[PDB]
Amino acid sequence: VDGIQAEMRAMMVEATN
Amino acid sequence: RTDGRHIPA
Amino acid sequence: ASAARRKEQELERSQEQALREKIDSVLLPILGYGNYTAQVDIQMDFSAVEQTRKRFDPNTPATRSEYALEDYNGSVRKESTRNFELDTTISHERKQTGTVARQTVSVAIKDRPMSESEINAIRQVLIGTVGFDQGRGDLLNVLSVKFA
Amino acid sequence: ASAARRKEQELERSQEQALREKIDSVLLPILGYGNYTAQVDIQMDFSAVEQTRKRFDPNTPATRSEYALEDYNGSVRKESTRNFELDTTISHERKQTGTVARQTVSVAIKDRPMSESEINAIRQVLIGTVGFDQGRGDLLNVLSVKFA
Amino acid sequence: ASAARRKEQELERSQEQALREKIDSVLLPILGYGNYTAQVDIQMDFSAVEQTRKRFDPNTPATRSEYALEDYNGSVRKESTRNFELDTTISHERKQTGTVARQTVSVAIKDRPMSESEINAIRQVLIGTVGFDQGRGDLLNVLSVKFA
Amino acid sequence: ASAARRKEQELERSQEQALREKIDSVLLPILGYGNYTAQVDIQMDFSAVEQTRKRFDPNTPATRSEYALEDYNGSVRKESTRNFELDTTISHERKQTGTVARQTVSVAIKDRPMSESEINAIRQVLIGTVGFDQGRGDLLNVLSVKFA
Amino acid sequence: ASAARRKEQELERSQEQALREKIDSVLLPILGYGNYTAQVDIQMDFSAVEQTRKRFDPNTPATRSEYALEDYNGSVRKESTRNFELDTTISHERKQTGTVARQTVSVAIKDRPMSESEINAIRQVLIGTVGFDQGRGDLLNVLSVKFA
Amino acid sequence: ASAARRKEQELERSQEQALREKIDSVLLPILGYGNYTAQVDIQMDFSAVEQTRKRFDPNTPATRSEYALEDYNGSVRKESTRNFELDTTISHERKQTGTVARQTVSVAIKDRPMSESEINAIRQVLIGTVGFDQGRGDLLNVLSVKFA
Repeated sequence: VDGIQAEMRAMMVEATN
Repeated sequence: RTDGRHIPA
Repeated sequence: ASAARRKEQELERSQEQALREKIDSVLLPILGYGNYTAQVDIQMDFSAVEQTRKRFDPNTPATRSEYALEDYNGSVRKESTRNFELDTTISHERKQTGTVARQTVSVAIKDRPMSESEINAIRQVLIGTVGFDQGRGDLLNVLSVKFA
Repeated sequence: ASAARRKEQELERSQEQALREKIDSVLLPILGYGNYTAQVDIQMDFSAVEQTRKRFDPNTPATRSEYALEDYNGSVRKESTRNFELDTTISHERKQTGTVARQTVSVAIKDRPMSESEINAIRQVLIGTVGFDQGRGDLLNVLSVKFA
Repeated sequence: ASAARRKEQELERSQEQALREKIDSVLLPILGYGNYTAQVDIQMDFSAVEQTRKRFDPNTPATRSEYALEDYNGSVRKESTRNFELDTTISHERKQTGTVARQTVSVAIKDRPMSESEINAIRQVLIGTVGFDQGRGDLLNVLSVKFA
Repeated sequence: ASAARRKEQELERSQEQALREKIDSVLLPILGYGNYTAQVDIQMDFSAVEQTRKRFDPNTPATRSEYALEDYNGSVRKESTRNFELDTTISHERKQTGTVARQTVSVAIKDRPMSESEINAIRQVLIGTVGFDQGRGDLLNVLSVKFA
Repeated sequence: ASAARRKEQELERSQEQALREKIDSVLLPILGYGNYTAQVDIQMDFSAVEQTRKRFDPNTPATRSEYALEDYNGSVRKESTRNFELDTTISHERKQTGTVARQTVSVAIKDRPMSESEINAIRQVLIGTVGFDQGRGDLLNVLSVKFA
Repeated sequence: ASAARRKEQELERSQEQALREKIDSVLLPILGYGNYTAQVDIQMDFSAVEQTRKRFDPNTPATRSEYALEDYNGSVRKESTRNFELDTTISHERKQTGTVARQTVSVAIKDRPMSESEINAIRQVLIGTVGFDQGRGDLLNVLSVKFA
């Protein structure tokens, strides 16, 4: 849910970095 | 200077 | 939905038939043809459980920001403010619908009776032949009876 | 979805058949044809676990900004403000649906009985032939019985 | 998705077959034809782990801006403000789906028995023939049994 | 994606075959035809690591702007403000997917046995023939066994 | 991308073949045909490093603007404000993908053995024939073995 | 991009071939046909460095505007404000991609041996024949070996 979406956003931050 | 925190320069 | 219930009954009967086939495949060489009889009852739950767990770790917090005021004079004032970050696990599980909730197997062996040692050996073979699971509530009876 | 449950039963039966084939491929040379019988029960979980873990490292913080006021007079006032950065691991795991949760294997060897040493040797071969995993709850019975 | 599970079973069986082929290619010259039997169990995990790690270096900060007020009178006031820059590593890892989580190999050698030295030599050859990895939980049994 | 996993297995097998070919090309002249047997296990990781590192240099700052007030009276007030510029390295690395994580090679030499000196010489040739890397966890066994 | 990995394997094998060709071109006149055997292992990294460095020069600042107030009375107040300009180097580097990270070469010379002086001379020729780089972790073995 | 890597390998091999041709053109008259063997290894970097440097001259500032207040009474107040202009060099460099980072040359001369004086003379000719650059890490071996 919200926590999983936050995890996905963190992975997206990883990809952008 | 970070997230929910303090240190208001 | 009653058609779904009918097909659930069909699934249960199919499971029972498969277990009976395995029982035969094991006991027919060991005991012979017509020297035994066995029947299997399988009860299957068809609930739709769907669980979401959000667990933390109280004993390993990580301080994110911190304020600490400690003045003296006598007067001793100890103000403090603290923000924490905690380990967060979020697990979403969805159980399979039809699960064997209880399994009952009974085997009767034709007399001419059978000794206790061989009865227990047959029971040991069946445990593993059927997948006996006492913790699930399963039951396995092996008896020596007189066939007519 | 009941068709899916049927195909899950098919998967379990296929796994059992494959394990039986391997058991035969090992025991047929060693023991011979018709000198043994073996059956395999495989229970497979089909849940849909999906976990997200967010873990920190409390014991290695890195100070980002820092304020520290320390005046004396007597009076001793020690104000302090601190912001931290922490190691952050975010792991999203998605388990495979069908996993063997428990495996039961039983093998019965025809008498003429078998010595304990050879029984244990056969058990050792099977451990590795089947992939015995006691920590998973698996069970392996090897008995010497009298075939009729 | 059950078709995917079927193909995962196919992958596991293919891996087992390849390892068996290598075992044969090693042992057929050494031992001969029909003087040995070997079976291989390979358990493969098919999770979908995907991890993101953000690590800092607490012990080597670099001061970006700095304020320091230090007045005396007696009264001693020591105000200070400091901003830091830290080493920041951000690694995003995505594990491969199907990985061999445990490997079990058992080899049985026909008697006429085999000495301990040659058994250990065969075990040493297999270690490297199969890629034995004890830290992974793998298991390798080599026994000398009596073929019928 | 399971097709991708299949092709990964193909890559691993191809690597093993190439290493076996090199082993043959080295040992066939030295030992002869049929006087040796060798098998190679190659384990390859297929993760998708992608790292970004931002590193500073704490010990060589360069002052950009600076303010310094220092008045006396007794009273001694020393105010100071300082801004710094630091060496900044930003490296983005993307590792190759399939990398040999561990390599296992075993070679068995037919007896008529082999002396320790020649065994170690063959081991030295193989080290370099295969690219032995102990720090990677690779393993190389060379044994003298009795071929049947 | 697995096709890319396949072509990377092809590149590594091509490099090994070229080095073997050079080894032959050097040793065939010196030693002769069939009096030696040599194999080459080349490990190539295929990362995608891309670095940006911003470096300053702390020890040679140039004052751009400057304010300095210095009044006396006793009281001594020394205010000062200063702005600096610094040498700034900004280098963006992008490493080539496939680079030889480690190179292993082993050469075995047929006996009838070879003296230490000539072995070291052959090693010296190879160093330069192959481009031996010990600092890279490369390894070069030259042995005198008995060909069968 | 792997095609680009292939063409980089081609460039390196072409450079090596050209250097070998020059070595032959020098040594064939001096030594003769078949009295020598030589091989060349050329390692070429293919990075994409691109640097921007902004340098100042701290020791020769030029005052643009200036304010200076100096009053007395006793009290001595010395205010001052100053603006400077500095020599500013801004150089943008872009290195060529493929550059020879290290060069290794080895030459072996057939015996019937060669005196040290003539060996050093041949080495001197090669230094200049190849463009020996020790500061780059290049290496040049000249040996007198026994051709078979």
